[PDB]
Parts: sequence; C-alpha cells; structure tokens
Amino acid sequence: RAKAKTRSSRAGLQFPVGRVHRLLRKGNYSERVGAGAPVYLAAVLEYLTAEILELAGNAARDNKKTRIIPRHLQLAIRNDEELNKLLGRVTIAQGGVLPNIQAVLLPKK
Amino acid sequence: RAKAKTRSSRAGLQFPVGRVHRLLRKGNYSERVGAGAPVYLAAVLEYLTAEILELAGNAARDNKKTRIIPRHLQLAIRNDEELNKLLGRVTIAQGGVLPNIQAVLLPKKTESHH
Amino acid sequence: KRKRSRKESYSIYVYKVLKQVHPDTGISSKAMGIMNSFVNDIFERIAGEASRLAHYNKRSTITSREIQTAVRLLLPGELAKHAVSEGTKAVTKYTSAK
Amino acid sequence: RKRSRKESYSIYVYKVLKQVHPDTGISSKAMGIMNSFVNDIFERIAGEASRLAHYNKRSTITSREIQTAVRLLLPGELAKHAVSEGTKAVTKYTSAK
Amino acid sequence: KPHRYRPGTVALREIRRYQKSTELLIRKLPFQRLVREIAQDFKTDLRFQSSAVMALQEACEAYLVGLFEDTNLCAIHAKRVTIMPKDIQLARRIRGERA
Amino acid sequence: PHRYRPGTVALREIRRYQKSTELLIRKLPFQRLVREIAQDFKTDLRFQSSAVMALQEACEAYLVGLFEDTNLCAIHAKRVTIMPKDIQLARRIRGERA
Amino acid sequence: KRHRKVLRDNIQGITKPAIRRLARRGGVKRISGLIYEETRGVLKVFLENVIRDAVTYTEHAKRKTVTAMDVVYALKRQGRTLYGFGG
Amino acid sequence: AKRHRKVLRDNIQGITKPAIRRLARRGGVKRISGLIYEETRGVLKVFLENVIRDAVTYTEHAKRKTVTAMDVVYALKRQGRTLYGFGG
Ligand SMILES: [Ca+2]
Ligand SMILES: [Cl-]
Ligand SMILES: [Cl-]
Repeated sequence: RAKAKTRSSRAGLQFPVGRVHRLLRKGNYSERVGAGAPVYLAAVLEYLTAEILELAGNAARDNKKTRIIPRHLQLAIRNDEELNKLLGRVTIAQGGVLPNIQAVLLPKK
Repeated sequence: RAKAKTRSSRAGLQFPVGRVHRLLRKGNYSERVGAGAPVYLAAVLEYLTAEILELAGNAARDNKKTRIIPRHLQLAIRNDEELNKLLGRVTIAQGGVLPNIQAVLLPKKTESHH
Repeated sequence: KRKRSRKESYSIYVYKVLKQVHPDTGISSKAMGIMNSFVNDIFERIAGEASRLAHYNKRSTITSREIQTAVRLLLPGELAKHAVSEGTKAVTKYTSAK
Repeated sequence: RKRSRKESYSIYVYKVLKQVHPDTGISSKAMGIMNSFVNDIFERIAGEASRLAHYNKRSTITSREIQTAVRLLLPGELAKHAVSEGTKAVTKYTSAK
Repeated sequence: KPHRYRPGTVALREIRRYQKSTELLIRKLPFQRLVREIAQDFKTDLRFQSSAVMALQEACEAYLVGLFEDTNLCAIHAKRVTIMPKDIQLARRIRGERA
Repeated sequence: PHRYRPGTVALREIRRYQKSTELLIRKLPFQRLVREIAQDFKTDLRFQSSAVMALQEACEAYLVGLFEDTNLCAIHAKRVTIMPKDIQLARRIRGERA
Repeated sequence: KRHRKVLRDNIQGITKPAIRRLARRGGVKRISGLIYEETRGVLKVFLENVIRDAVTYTEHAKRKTVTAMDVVYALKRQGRTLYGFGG
Repeated sequence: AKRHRKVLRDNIQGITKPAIRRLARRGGVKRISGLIYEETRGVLKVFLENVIRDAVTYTEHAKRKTVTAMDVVYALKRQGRTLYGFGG
C-alpha cells in the first residue's frame, strides 16, 4: 500500500478538493464529474476567499482591530469594484453601508 | 399481452406525462422521480398554456384574425395582471408594447367625434 | 446525413390544447415558438424549485408534493389556486385509471 | 448524546487567513458570512457548469465547464486570476497524479 | 442665547452616526411581534428560531436602507432635499417591485 | 401655409409605434454593429441570421423599456423632455449602474 | 392555558424615530411627514412576501417552527440573498 | 490568393437619431433632449457588449466559429433578459 496524500495537497490547495468533488456528485449538476473539476473549483473558491480576506484584513487594520468582523467584509466588498459587482444582490448581515452623503445635502461652506 | 394506454390519457391530459417524466429524470433535478410529479407538472403546464391560448385566441378574434401571432400573445399576457407578473422579466419577440401615454403628455382639450 | 436530426417541441400539444380552447383559430410559427419557450421556461422554474425543496429537506425524490409546493411558490394567487387544483385533479384521475 | 455533524468551510477560511494575514483573526459572524459566500459561489459556478454541460449534450462536468462557468460569472480581473489559479492547481494536481 | 443648531446640521450628524454603525435600528421586540402577527395570516401557532427573526430583521432593515438611498436620489432628481411618498413609489416602480 | 404645433406629430408617432410590432432600428446597421462589437471577443466570427435578430429583438425591447422608465424620471422632475440624467437615474435605480 | 396570539396592530411599533434612523443610514437628510406611514406599508408588503415563502418552506418540511434557513431560502427566492445565517 | 475578414469601426452611428426617436416613441416619450441620442448609443453599446460577450463565450465552449441564436438566448437568460421565440 502507498501513503495517503490528499488531493488538496497534490493541488497545493487549502480548500478540500475531496469535499467539493463529493458536493458536485451529490448536488444534481451532472451524471458524471471529471477529476479536474473539483480541483479547479476548489482553486477558484480559495482564490476568491483569499482575495476577500486580503481586503477585509486591511480594513480590520485601518480600524485598529485584530479580528475581522462583518463590517470589515462589507467595507472590503463595497469599495472593491469587482467584488461589489460579484455580490451586487447580496446582503451582508451586520455590515452596514459605505459612508455616502450626496454633495447637494452638505452645507454651502 | 394486453397493451397500449398512454399515461396522459389516464390523467386526462393533452400534455405528455411520459415526456415530462423523462425530462425530469434526465435533467439533473433529483436522483429519483415519483409517479405523480410528471402528472401534476404536465397538468399545470397544460393549464397555463390553455389560459394564454384562450386569451390570445380572443385577441386574434377581436382583430378579425384566424391566427394567433406574437402580438396576440403579448396583448393577452400584459392585460392579465397575473400572467404579467409571472412573465415580467420576459420578452416576447415581435409583441410590441401596450398602448399607453402618460396623462401629463396629452393636451387636455375635449371636443369630439361624430 | 441526408435527414436533419429530430428536435422535440411541445407543438403538437400546444395545438391540441388550442383546438379545445378555440376550435377554429390557428397559430403562426413565431407564436408557436413563443408558446414553446413559455412551456420550457416554466417547466424549468417548477422543476428547479422542486429540485431545491427536495434537496433542502434531504429527499432524493421529487414527488407530486414538491411540484405542488413549487407551484405555490412560483405562481401568483389566482393562477396558483387553479394550477394546484388542476394538478390535484390530474393525479387523482390518474390513480383512478390505475 | 453528541450533536449531528454540521460541516462548514471554517478550517479552510482560517488556513487562508493565516497565509494572507498571519496576525489577523475572525469572529463567528464573519466566518458565517465567509461560509455563506463560499456556498453561494459554489452553487453559482456548479449551476452554470450544469447548464453548460446540458446545453452541449454532455453528461460530464469537467474543468473545462468550471472554467467557462467562471468566465461567465466573475468580473474581468477576478475571472482572470481565477482561471490562472484554477489552471495552476490542475496542471499541478496532474503532475502528482 | 441658548445654543441651537440650524436645521439640517443634526440630521447630517445622524446620517454620519448611522452610516458608521451596523446596529439594527428597529427596536427588536416590536419587530418580533410584527413578524408573528404577519405570520398568523398564513399559519396558526407557529414558532420561530430567534435567528429566523434576526435574519428577517437584518433583511428588512437592509431593504429599507436600500430603498431610502433610491428614494433620496428620486427626491434630489426633482430638485428637492425632502423625501416624499412619490419618491418611494418611483423608486419601487423603476425597481419593478410595483406596477 | 399648414403646420402642426410642436408635440402633435410627436403624440401621433407615439400612437403609431405603440400600435405596431416591427423592429425600429434598421437591420443592416444593427448587424454591422453586432459584428464589430463581437470582434473584440473572437476574430473571424460567423453569425446565424436568427442570432442577430434575436439580439435586435432584445436590444429594442431593452431600450423601449428604458425609455418608459426614463420618461417617468423626466415627469417626476416636472419635465416633459427626457434628458441624460433621467436615463442615468433609471439605470442607477435598476441596478445597472454604480 | 395555550396563550392565544393577540394581533395588537404592531406595524405601529415600527416607530417614527426608527423609520427616521433607517433613512439616515440611507443618507436621507429631510423627511416628509407622509413618509412614516408609506414606509410601514412598504415594510409590511416586504415582510408578507418573505414570511409567506418562509412559512411555505416550513410547511413543506412538516415543521411547526420557522427556521432561519426557511427565511434564508425565502430571501434567496425573492432575490434578496442574505449572508450570515446559514446556507 | 484568399483573404480573411476586415475591420469595422464606429458603426454605433448607424443607430441613427430617427431610430432612437422611434424607440423612445414606442416607450411613450414625447419630447427628447438632443444629448439623448449619444447617451442612448452609449447605453445600447454596453448592453450589446455584455450580451455578445456571454453568447460568444457559449460559442467557444461549443468549439464553434458560428454564433447561434441559442448562444444569444442563453446569454440573455444569464443577464436576466429572458427572451421568447428564438429557441427557449
Ligand atoms: Ca498580506
Ligand atoms: Cl476534468
Ligand atoms: Cl409523486
């Protein structure tokens, strides 16, 4: 017998390729699932996850906080043009809104 | 031995219960499909089809026209509050739009017809 | 080659239903195309939601009850009453035929 | 009696968080949001892939489907990096076998 | 002589206060009752997980805050500063929520 | 000698075009545009003629609907004339625009 | 016992100052007095549509309790997808 | 010899003023500011890009060089502009 290596480890991935692969087979998407698919999908899920936490973390730092909380995710997403589009019809609980006050509503001074 | 009775006739439907049942199995919806699912579904599709056809047929008749055309389907759908909501993010090729001119755009003066 | 492949449609049926509802009116090909798009649209919505339902409740099976709940979710008020009615009637009649 | 198993992406979100910000942590609510995200996008990509394969009269979702799904669902720059990182990961997983 | 802020200035201050924050702005129990009221109309003697009531409230307030943004644009569109119900009705009509 | 007041022939046209269902953009220009826009995605592409029609049908529907929404924004500002800000506000509120 | 649910007209518990706060987050500076009731009706329609679907999800599952997933699946259907309560 | 296709440029202008007016008429517009026509062209172009992008994406996934009505129908569905009467 050979030793057990995970497919994530073979892909240099932190996301669980094996789990994804099972979710695909068990979620009524297709009769069959190629072995490239979950590796690629778990890859993309990891990239986007990392992308958001890069930007969420920076917002936690600007807030002088060690831990990311929803508001930091919301600031990350709503100030990033692409992430915002991706999640344009998504509500992030406990996130609030970006500070925006129309110019017309400000004092004349 | 004793043969040949189509599920649709049994249910009293024009719509194809057997085609519908095949389409559910092969369409990646669920591992298994029960026997009432396609009967019920076919019936519902027949019902909605028959509404639109009834209304659009009426529209073609008002037009002094034997044949239903996309505009007859559009007029049917958009003057039926409910069909309009079901099909409100749907575009009917060659239907046009319902006559409608906001009141502030009209002139106001009434002096009339024969 | 020589003969174009078969592409299914609901045309014969749409027509069958048409004769029921109006015996002496016909339908242009574009209009029939819209009707076929309509049926396929709704099939896909109802089956879709039925599919979610079953999956959301850990059932492997889409049954007549999932169609019904989905029909209640997708159609507006009056349309859904009659729809559920016709669906109920049809399954009934179909078990009577045995 | 032990509670029934609710799986999640939370050990993997953390692992990525340590890669990206080794000093930074995450609250429950944020993890819930991260977890909702992952599932959302799982389903969007897998869904579009299911359609792609079905439109092209094929039984199999392959990486080629996931990729074209990604192309359709993510915005430009986000699409590009996803495709790269998905290709990397495959090309790599293939060479290990 | 007693200090008074001109009209607009405490409003502008509130905007900033609430845009900085994420607390729910409807009082929890009133909300929770309303939900149950409304829920009777479809099924009798229903219980709720509190997370279900929080999920609804999160969802509502998010939708209303969202609708207010579009309502504020419609008001400003017509050369005003004061949101009025026709603003809301226009926002929702363009949103396609309403006929 | 004879001349209609401003807005009269406009109303007449509204009545004319809401009554009909023909495409209102000219077909060949539309086609040329499609081909051109397509070139920035893949070179030497061909187009089924129905695919161009399908895109024209869609465009024209999209725009006619946008103009409806645009008119309402004009009228909300106590105007009879549509202007770019009316198109922008509509598109902002629809979710198309930032 | 069994403690009946008294329909108290709670839509009025959605106070004026609450509606005003929501609008401040929305960036609204000035508010017609007609707003506060318009809103309540807008809110009610929102709540009915979400709660109807949610409760439909509850009924199909043969449960007496509306869960946070019922609500989530409801908001997904209504195109108002919510992160942070499961799914 | 044999030569492949050639470049087209600024065809957006073929979407003329009369046709923009006609569309607006059908949308019930009575009076049109003169800046509309260039704005409408911008808007139309963004719409077509987003739809043609997705259609062409479907084409390449079917390893085709011909864009089909179904590619367009499928793209418009994804865009939430579901269209009936071309292959639904
Ligand atoms: Ca870093
Ligand atoms: Cl594969
Ligand atoms: Cl069944």
